[PDB]
Amino acid sequence: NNSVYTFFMKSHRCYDLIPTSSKLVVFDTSLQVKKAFFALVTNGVRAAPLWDSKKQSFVGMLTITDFINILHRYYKSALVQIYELEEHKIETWREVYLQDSFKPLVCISPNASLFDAVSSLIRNKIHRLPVIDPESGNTLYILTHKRILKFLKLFITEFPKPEFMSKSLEELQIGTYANIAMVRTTTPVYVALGIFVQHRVSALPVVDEKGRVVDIYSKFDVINLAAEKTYNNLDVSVTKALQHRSHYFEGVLKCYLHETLETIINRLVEAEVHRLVVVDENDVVKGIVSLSDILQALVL
Amino acid sequence: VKIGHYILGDTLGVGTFGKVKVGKHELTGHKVAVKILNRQKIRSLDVVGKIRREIQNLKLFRHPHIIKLYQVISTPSDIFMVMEYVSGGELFDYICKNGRLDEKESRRLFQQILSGVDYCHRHMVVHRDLKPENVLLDAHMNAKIADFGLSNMMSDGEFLRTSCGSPNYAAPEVISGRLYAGPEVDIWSSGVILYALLCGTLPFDDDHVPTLFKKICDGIFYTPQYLNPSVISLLKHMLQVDPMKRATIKDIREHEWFKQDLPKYLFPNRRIMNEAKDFYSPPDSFLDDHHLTRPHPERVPFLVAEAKWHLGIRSQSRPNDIMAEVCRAIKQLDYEWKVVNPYYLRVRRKNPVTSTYSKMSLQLYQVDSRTYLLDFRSIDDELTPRPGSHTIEFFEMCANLIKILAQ
Amino acid sequence: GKLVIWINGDKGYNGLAEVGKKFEKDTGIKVTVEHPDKLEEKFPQVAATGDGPDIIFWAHDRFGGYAQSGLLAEITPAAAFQDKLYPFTWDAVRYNGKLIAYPIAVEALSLIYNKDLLPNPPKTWEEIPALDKELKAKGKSALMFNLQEPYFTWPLIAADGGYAFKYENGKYDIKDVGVDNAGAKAGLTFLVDLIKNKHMNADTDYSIAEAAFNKGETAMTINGPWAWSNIDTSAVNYGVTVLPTFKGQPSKPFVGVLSAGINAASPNKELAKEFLENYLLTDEGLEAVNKDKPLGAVALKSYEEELAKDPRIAATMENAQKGEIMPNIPQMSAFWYAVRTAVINAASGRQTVDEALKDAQTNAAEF
Amino acid sequence: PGPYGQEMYAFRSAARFKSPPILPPHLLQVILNKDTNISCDPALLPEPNHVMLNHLYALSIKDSVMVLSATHRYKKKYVTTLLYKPI
Ligand SMILES: Nc1ncnc2c1ncn2[C@@H]1O[C@H](COP(=O)(O)OP(=O)(O)OP(=O)(O)O)[C@@H](O)[C@H]1O
Ligand SMILES: Nc1ncnc2c1ncn2[C@@H]1O[C@H](COP(=O)(O)OP(=O)(O)O)[C@@H](O)[C@H]1O
Ligand SMILES: Nc1ncnc2c1ncn2[C@@H]1O[C@H](COP(=O)(O)O)[C@@H](O)[C@H]1O
Ligand SMILES: OC[C@H]1O[C@H](O[C@H]2[C@H](O)[C@@H](O)[C@@H](O)O[C@@H]2CO)[C@H](O)[C@@H](O)[C@@H]1O
Repeated sequence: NNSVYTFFMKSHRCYDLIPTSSKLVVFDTSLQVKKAFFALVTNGVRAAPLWDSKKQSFVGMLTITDFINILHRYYKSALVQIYELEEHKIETWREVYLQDSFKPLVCISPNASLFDAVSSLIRNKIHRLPVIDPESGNTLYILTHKRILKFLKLFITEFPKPEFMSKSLEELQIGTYANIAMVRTTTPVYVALGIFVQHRVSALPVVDEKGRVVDIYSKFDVINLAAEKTYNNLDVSVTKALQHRSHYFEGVLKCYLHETLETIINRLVEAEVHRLVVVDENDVVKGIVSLSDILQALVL
Repeated sequence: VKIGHYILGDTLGVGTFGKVKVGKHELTGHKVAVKILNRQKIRSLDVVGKIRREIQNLKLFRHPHIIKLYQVISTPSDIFMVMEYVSGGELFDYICKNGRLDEKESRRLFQQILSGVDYCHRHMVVHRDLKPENVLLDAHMNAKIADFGLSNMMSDGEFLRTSCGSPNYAAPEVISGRLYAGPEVDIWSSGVILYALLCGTLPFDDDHVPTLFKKICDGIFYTPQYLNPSVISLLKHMLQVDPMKRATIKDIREHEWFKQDLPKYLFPNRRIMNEAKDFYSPPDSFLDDHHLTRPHPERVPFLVAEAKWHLGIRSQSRPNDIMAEVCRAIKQLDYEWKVVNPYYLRVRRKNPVTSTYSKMSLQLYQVDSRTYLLDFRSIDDELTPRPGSHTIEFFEMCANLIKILAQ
Repeated sequence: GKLVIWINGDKGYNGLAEVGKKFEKDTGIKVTVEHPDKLEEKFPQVAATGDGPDIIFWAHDRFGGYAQSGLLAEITPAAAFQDKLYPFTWDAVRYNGKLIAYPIAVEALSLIYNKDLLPNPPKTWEEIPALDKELKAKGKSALMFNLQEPYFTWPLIAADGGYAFKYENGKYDIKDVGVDNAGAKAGLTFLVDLIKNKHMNADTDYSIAEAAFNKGETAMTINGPWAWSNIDTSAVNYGVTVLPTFKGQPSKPFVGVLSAGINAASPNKELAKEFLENYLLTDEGLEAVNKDKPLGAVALKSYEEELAKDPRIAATMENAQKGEIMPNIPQMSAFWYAVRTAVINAASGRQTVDEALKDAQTNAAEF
Repeated sequence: PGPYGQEMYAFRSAARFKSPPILPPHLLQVILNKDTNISCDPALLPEPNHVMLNHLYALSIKDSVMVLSATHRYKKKYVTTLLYKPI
């Protein structure tokens, strides 16, 4: 089990993980929110390290979870209240947001091992882990779960493949199987956002009257509101919001409990998604797996 | 002369700086080529660093088609560089002696050469002067590149001002005193060499020197029926007068003619990244016959729901006027400068929170007769691991400038 | 408008200035004097282009390669001046039938020995390692000279029967190479047996021997007429005697001549080179010898009768009679650098004695 | 090794009539305005040229904020850093 994976993640450093040429942005704390948000769709990136001009350090990170938080927390009506949050600032939301708890910015040197990176990932429950060189002080890349799992599966070869392939997904008991948070396809976005902010969930697979997953509602999908200027109205359902790509998506990416973990991770790196909803012949949703759970299993 | 075991033979040539001779080992009879740089003659000129930036470089280089510097021995009489000596002599005497060459030979040689000059480009050196008289041949009649006197060192984000070399083989851009990058002038001298290796005659030839520059700056050249159109294409695209439309080592690599009959011992964690990580150039043929594509999941709302990056600051005014305005505003900002050239500055600030210092360079350009451009270039820090961001301190210095310069 | 004169570091700038003051008062122009290190390489850099200084002070021999280049100026002798001033010195400065240099001083090396300690000076090279064997019981040393310059070291190498060049007649063979012979083998082998037996330190250069001699830490060094001005500041009572012989055959010190060679300038008069300089030589040369340093070997009999009263001058004479005048040909320059490289390679362990001699012969043949 | 006459005050203009340097066309080639592939990644970029790296590529100031970027080199890795900083 841990004979080959832990060794492979301790011997290789984070430097090799970084791609050759990439585009990265950073934000200032004096900037306003809505500006940076409208910018995040035009630039194609969803995350940015915050830089405060006065403190001369990296104060934090800006992801789409912050977008979701500010949208849910400050929302009264759907057409005449939207004034207040337009003029809001990044450092002002930073100051009011850390009234409840003080969570600083975490970073890892790219010379350190991959094991320490995925250790920071799990132990702080953060998907976006910057790498900052100690000498130059520059923020090279933002490490992600998806990259590390694609690099684990693609690199491995049949002669170093473990003996752990034989066990099936069911019997191994990996994932959250008890409390599956769901929403209906006629429920608005607002409640899904509530469920996002209150729980630790990364997406919701929407269900019909029977309980068959026809689509999914991701925390990344919400930026299309800020792209098509439809963030004003949150009363509409998630079917109205996902209608934009109804001509484009192929289908629901899903696996079973009787398949092998090999084929599951290969269809996961081949579809490049965050999860595979496990269903049955009925298509009722028993449990949801995550990338983070797979990484946690791999490290130990 | 003799240093260790070599008795000099016959004088080969006059060389760039000093003459070159042939050593001969006293017991086995090995033949080396010894470059004699006369001490007096190079100390007269200021070139004493230009030789250094050759000596530094040629100590590292090892390539089977590049002439390998063995050792450099310095003594108050003169400087000695020992290199491998080949029997076949210079290329222009085989061009002369054999006239025009067929495709198999010219091809093979051009591949060996191009592979050399790639190997050089990658290690951040560019040798300006390319001509058959600077490149030799061995007993196996391969391609050897000898003369490296007129070379230079490639620095990060630094163009080249010095234009030298043969009058026929000098690039169209360098003859008009223009700043230029190292790879394309080499590629263009490669392409005129390749032309010479096929027809026998120079592509741009004339006795009158001003007419020659005009003929170089013009893109027209003779295209015989001696060879297939693939090479004609490859030359037209390789010898383009526009450096933006001039091919690169890649662009030549994936060309049809070039691939044919190519032994692979020319081009050599890096390879793991190359294969699997990169998959994670647009093909023209695939686009025409395929209407189905698989978009990355991060992009999929953008091409369903569907920005011009300027070079820098442009203000149309007098050069001295704008530079005086800039030197007044950088002083108003209480920072400090030095000037090397009247249009060049090296400026630095001190960190307010730490005791460290950050630097950068300013060079004013001209986009055209009506408008100028003011460029902003960053630098490196040699030694200390500083707990601060170079890139951000640079951007903030540039911002604090541009704010006072606009408003 | 300003005359720059580069001078060697052993020379004194103040003495030259005192001689120049009389000319300076009449002219009204002041002369700057500097001493740049390694003046061997500093003159032919600017001489090939005509830059920088005006007058160079240096030995005559390395002008015979400057002249072969064509850099040096040309002068013509005068019948009424050449005969009266000097009987024979013209021979030494006559290149291709034309004078190229002004002979100033006949110079030769000599032994400068302590009188209070080691009261009797040696006269042979064969009792010097036995005098060091005797003096390494008291804590002193016999001979400690510069082993980096071959001007001092040659007369020990060439004393056993090793000759680079024969000048019995004008004819000579360029093909024949003669420094790997028996004499030079025994003399380099005997100096490597002097270094290996811990008699002589192989790290002393000109500076170390000059600081050890100006302070009186070494009893003997072969330097010349300079350091006597520094012995007068030292307590050591001293004498000047003939260089030691070897197997009966005396040592052969080379005969340098300090010369002043005009450097290139954009205007150059032809009359100034000969007519003006001849008048200067009579006054500039006579006064310099009288004021500071007695050279003792001058070609004017009037001030020779006064200088032949010093027995140190007759010791320099009795050296210079037993020696060999240096050929003025330029290849002797390419000989000088050969010999220096014989004496630093055998002493550093990079090369053996046989290898050093073979290397010197190859340098003569192949340069 | 170039001499410069006066620093505190401007004594006289340069003796040369014209000394402007003309922009080479290698800094006009911007990598951000290049449209990347749809299928690979919005984050990645094609490989830039070693010359144009250290120079600064400023986006036009639109709404009271500055928008600047630079491509910084590392050992075997290139990165493009964008900063949006308000005035
Ligand atoms: N199980 C699934 N079934 C159907 N569609 C899915 C599934 N998982 C993800 N998707 C679709 O894939 C898209 C991207 O999902 P994902 O969260 O993996 O992207 P991401 O958040 O950009 O990646 P990362 O988690 O690395 O940031 C979403 O728009 C979603 O519609
Ligand atoms: N490196 C970090 N250090 C501290 N907090 C972070 C970091 N990255 C993100 N956060 C915070 O954690 C929340 C969730 O971030 P993350 O899980 O990385 O992105 P996402 O939720 O979009 O996957 C964000 O609201 C952000 O404020
Ligand atoms: N939609 C979900 N329903 C239930 N649990 C989830 C869901 N999404 C994520 N989790 C859990 O949250 C943990 C980390 O979440 P994440 O990092 O966002 O993948 C995992 O261990 C999961 O069990
Ligand atoms: O040692 C080589 C050197 O010997 C002589 O140089 C003498 C010079 O003549 C003196 O004036 C004084 O400077 O001491 C020098 C030796 O250190 C030769 O004249 C010279 O050509 C030769 O290089």
